[PDB]
Amino acid sequence: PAPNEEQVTCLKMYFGHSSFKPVQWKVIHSVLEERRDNVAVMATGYGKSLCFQYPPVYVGKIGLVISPLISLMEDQVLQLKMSNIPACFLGSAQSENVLTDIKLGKYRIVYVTPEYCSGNMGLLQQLEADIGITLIAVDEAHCISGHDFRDSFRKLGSLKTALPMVPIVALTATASSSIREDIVRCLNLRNPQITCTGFDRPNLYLEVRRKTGNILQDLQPFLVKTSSHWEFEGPTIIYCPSRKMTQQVTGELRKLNLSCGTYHAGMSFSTRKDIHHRFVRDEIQCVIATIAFGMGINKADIRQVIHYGAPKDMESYYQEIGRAGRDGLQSSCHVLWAPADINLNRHLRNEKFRLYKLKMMAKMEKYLHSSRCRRQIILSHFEDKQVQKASLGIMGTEKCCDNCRS
Ligand SMILES: Nc1ncnc2c1ncn2[C@@H]1O[C@H](COP(=O)(O)OP(=O)(O)OP(O)(O)=S)[C@@H](O)[C@H]1O
Ligand SMILES: Fc1ccc(Cn2cnc3ccccc32)cc1
Ligand SMILES: [Mg+2]
Ligand SMILES: [Zn+2]
Repeated sequence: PAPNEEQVTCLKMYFGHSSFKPVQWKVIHSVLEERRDNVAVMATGYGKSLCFQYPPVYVGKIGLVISPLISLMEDQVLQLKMSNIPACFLGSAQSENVLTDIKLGKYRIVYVTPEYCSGNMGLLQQLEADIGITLIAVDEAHCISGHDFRDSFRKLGSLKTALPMVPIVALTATASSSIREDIVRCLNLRNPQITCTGFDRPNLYLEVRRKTGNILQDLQPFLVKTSSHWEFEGPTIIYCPSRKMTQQVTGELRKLNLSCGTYHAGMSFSTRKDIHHRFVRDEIQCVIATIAFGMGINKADIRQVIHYGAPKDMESYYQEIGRAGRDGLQSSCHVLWAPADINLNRHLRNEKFRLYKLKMMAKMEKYLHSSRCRRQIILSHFEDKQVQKASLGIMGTEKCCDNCRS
């Protein structure tokens, strides 16, 4: 099947896009016409959000979005309103006036937490009967299972029973052929369409280097002197394994009067939002951050990602380097590591998760020591069968990785 004129005019008018990506249309058609439950594993930057934002905008109904990343949900609600798409966050602290506007059908996309959703199942059935619920989205779906687990998700299996004619579309960036199964069981999904995309980001050069023991010695090669001032080549994210390491790296970089901000769960949500927004507005050139639950760094032109210390697992590496080069322009992702890092990772839920993570960590140590193409290694772990001409054209060249360089 193919999109009709009204479909393409809606996508361009409200989202600014000329065409639907292949798996984006496989999910949208399935929800819009077949009303079927969906599981979609798409690459970092592909555009999973359109799969849940577009269908309610086209039919003029309501979409229920469940997402853990509070800060970027606030960015998306503000983003939707700016694109003339009425959207809001529905919670217990929301006004009576905004809640009556939802009951009237004046809001296309409504964002809720798992707790609110379970505690207000009667409102959901009232919205379904009176207005109609196009779909119920579970963003970062790999959490109900896996390299990350959240038990708040478990109380969402009661949604299918209450709303059997409403499709649940669970979207994620990291989920293997076994991960998508336990999501179907915990959500009680009925014969869902299981879709996968290619996993390459060909505009991301890859390099692995050994740590010298001195922070400024390790990071100085990434810095350029512009007038008489030291700075990065462009917007940069430095990922650190601990909140303490984030503080030490920021401390050393501030001796060079570098424009940067730190980002960790030790800071309040308010201080975090400020740093993220200063990074997006290009007021800060570098963010030194830790990968911890509920956090995210969304920017379209990140030119460098530095992992200061060995990454946790292959899912962590993929999910973290995918923040670079969303504009399609040349970017770099460097790992600075030491064997002491991997031993620390060995110590820091279910036994299946532990075995899966330990397998990806042994793969991680192999990846770091390896003399083969970094790009060839990464795509084999996810058994990627959509490794296209664009990827093959970059492999074996200077722009691919450090091991492809002469
Ligand atoms: N059909 C499309 N045509 C062109 N650009 C698109 C299309 N769909 C999505 N995009 C763009 O792709 C980018 C995707 O950004 P995000 O929505 O953050 O991606 P994502 O896959 O949800 O990744 P994260 O890492 O989870 S935030 C945005 O610039 C979108 O506007
Ligand atoms: F380096 C790696 C690259 C991919 C995976 C497997 N994987 C993880 N998340 C995925 C999302 C979509 C498709 C596959 C995926 C493992 C290691
Ligand atoms: Mg997403
Ligand atoms: Zn290579």
